[PDB]
Amino acid sequence: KRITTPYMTKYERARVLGTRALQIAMCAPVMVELEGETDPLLIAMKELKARKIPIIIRRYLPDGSYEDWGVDELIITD
Amino acid sequence: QGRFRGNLSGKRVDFSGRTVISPDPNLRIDEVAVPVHVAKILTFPEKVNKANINFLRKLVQNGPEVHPGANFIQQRHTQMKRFLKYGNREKMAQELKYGDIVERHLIDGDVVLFNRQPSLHKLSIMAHLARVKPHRTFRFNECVCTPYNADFDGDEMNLHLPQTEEAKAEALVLMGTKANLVTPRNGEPLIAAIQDFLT
Amino acid sequence: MFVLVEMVDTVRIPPWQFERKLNDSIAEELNKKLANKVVYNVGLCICLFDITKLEDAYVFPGDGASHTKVHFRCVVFHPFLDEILIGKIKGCSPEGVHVSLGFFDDILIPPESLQQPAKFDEAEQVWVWEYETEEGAHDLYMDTGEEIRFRVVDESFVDTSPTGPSSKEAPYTLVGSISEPGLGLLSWW
Amino acid sequence: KEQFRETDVAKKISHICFGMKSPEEMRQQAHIQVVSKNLYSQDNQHAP
Amino acid sequence: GVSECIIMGIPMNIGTGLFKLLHKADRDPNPPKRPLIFDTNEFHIPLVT
Amino acid sequence: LKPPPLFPDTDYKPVPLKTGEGEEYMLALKQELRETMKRMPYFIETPEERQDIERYSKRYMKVYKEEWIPDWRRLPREMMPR
Amino acid sequence: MEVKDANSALLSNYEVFQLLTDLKEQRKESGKNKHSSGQQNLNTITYETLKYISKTPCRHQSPEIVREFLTALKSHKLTKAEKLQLLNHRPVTAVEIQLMVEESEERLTEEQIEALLHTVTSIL
Amino acid sequence: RGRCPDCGSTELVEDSHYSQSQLVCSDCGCVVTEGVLTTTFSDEGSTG
Amino acid sequence: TEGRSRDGGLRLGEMERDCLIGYGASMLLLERLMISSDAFEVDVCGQCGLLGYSGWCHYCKSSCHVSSLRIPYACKLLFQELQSMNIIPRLKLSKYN
Ligand SMILES: [Mg+2]
Ligand SMILES: [Zn+2]
Ligand SMILES: [Zn+2]
Repeated sequence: KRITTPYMTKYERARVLGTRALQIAMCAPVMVELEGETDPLLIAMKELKARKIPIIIRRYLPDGSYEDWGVDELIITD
Repeated sequence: QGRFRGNLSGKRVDFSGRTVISPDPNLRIDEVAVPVHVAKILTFPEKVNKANINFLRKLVQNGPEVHPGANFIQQRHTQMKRFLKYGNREKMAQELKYGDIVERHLIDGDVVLFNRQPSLHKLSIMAHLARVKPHRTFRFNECVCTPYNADFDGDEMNLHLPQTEEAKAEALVLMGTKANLVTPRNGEPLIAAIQDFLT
Repeated sequence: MFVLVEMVDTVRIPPWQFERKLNDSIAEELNKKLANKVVYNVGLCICLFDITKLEDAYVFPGDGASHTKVHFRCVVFHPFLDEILIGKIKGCSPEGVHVSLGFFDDILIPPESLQQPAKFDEAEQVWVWEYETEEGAHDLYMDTGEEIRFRVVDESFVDTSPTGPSSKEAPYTLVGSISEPGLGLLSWW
Repeated sequence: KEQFRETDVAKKISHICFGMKSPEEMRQQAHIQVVSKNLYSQDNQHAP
Repeated sequence: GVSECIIMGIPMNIGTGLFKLLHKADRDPNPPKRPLIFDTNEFHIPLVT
Repeated sequence: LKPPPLFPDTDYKPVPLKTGEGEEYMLALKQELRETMKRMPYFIETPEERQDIERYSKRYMKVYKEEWIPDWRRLPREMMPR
Repeated sequence: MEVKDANSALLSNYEVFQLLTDLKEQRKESGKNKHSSGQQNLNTITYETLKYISKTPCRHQSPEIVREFLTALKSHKLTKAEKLQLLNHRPVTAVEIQLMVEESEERLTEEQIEALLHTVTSIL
Repeated sequence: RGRCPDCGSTELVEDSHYSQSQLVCSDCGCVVTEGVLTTTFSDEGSTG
Repeated sequence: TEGRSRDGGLRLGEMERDCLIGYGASMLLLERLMISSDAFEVDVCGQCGLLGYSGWCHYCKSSCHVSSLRIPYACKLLFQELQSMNIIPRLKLSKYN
């Protein structure tokens, strides 16, 4: 059974927002509706608050094992 | 000056500037106001897509003269770098395809770093939110002055502007002023009120 | 001639295509990449037979496209020794008769593979054969092709790779045989 | 007809391996020898 | 070492470089095989001694 | 200016061979033996592998071989030829 | 890319023809996207193979035909090569089988040959 | 380069807004749509 | 280049490469130091482990072993620099996964 913390760390927030912003900048599918938005990163933060992002982080332990957690499934906070 | 300590760890950089600083209390504690004559020079290589298309048409109509304007275009279907001094620009607003590149100026609300030279500790470099104003010197709120230890005696400040989304995001989330109020040494708070507020 | 082969590979899908199931997109792309090519050791591929493994879809810093590793299975054209074949005549030369299946064309049949009683022509390009007492000492074939029968007896792979700093052969060829007793003119046999 | 070509392979450095070269290895690496003490033509063109 | 990474120009280990991202992609692993009929051991068990 | 040739000339030239009969016989016996003893099962070439498809020709022109017979009382335990 | 096995399996002409038939089933069932000439290349190769394979005798065979043939001709001392190539030929005379059967007279006899010929001619 | 994106440019000249090096071209009142960064010397230290 | 007299932009000494690590950002550091500044691409041959050019290894006299990498130009300079002193940094290449 998963052992790592159930919260998302600063670094995970940063990288997931970054990569989803890169994706959204291109024509990748989008799920949250947008109020005239124009910047990728704002779309990214909107979705993250909506927990709509299609990503799974695969945390690595030092010995090669790993866990997976759903971004929609971690504990999130401002 | 040798190889390593020269151009391996000390590599120089472009998309940057330098200028004098002066106070401006009437802004928030998370914005730095760049001068207009610098916002025409640092440019962001945006990528046009379904959502943002029409805005960038508005920019490309302008040319390099009006502040919100652009300087170069690069195209998906051919990777040439047209220069907006030339040509009937409005047509090139129509010719855009998703995946093309347009190099826009700085626009109000763009993540931009900021720095003071004699780095001593983590906080000597931060990530503000940009704004444009007609004078010729970097202006920001004075509460942030203790971290930098800057004093408006005639100092110089550098400035950078990243070029890839993931880098932009890391600059905002980690290096934002609002996430770095306490110093990481002992938990003391540094960003606070100053002379003439304390009175 | 048609033979199955087992493959593995890694492939990416640009980030403007996640709107569709990955199995389908990997099918298209993997097809497009192999499409109508020779493999150095096994010859001309036709198409995939089926996929069997779709490893997880990684994403990499600076690239929006996901990256995935695959196990899959493909069909390739490899005739094996002495095997009996049917092919259109592709042409003629003193070095041998030319043969093709329309979709594939790299077959030759030299005079040693030709039937015995005659092994040269009237010096005209078309091969004209002879028999001992019957037959008109002239029977021949035509380039646009009759589907003749032949036995594969030799092959060759040749490296068409480039050499030296950057900036007539074909990689894969076969040899057939028609001289066997009971074999020869298709109008006759 | 065409033989399949690997267009590219995404690659990454694994290790550096420091070591010496022999006189014969040095020959094999070189493109040309240089056997002259002078560098330019004596003419006006200053050609190498 | 991270210093090496600065020398070599590739992302470091610590920080946001420490973990990986997998796409939440519409994917079926080990999808049903395409059958074949020509070959089975029942047909092709060798006849040699 | 112009680097010399790869092979500079030589004033001397190698002494010619001396003729000798029993030595020439030996010369002949050398080229005979080097081709002869390669048959001895101490010599090894690659084992047979990678046949196309079972064709009863392989039954008729089959290759014959039987495992070697070293001295089982002189080498360490694992010496069994298999 | 790597090849785990370049000699994974042989196949009967119907197997590839069956694949070709189901492949032409979806022929241009997608939209008029016209992505690249690779579309044209695969169309050319597949259509030309199908069209030529249409000229082969093994057209219109059936899976149960194949399997029942295999079971029927199991006892005739044949090799995999003989079995598969014969299924790929459907012969009509004893001349060509001697071409196909190595050491024919040392192994078989004309009555077995006739039984095989009748069975293959009728079944396929 | 040489051309503008497609048509009849063949010449190259320098121009630049701000501390840069871009290759003016003169079939389009353009910069060969390319530019290249000049490389130069100094901060160290007629024939023999 | 150097500075304002000759159009040199800015310098980012070691003491800011330290703060970037302090925060722990990685893509920012990578960008700022090799993408934006002086990114360049080079070619190597896996078989011998030496550098080449234009898709060809002059050492091995072969084509099937060369490949192209990204690299900070300063480090390519350094690899061409050591060899003069007969210290040869041979390379072993690997899959990117
Ligand atoms: Mg001061
Ligand atoms: Zn023109
Ligand atoms: Zn090499």
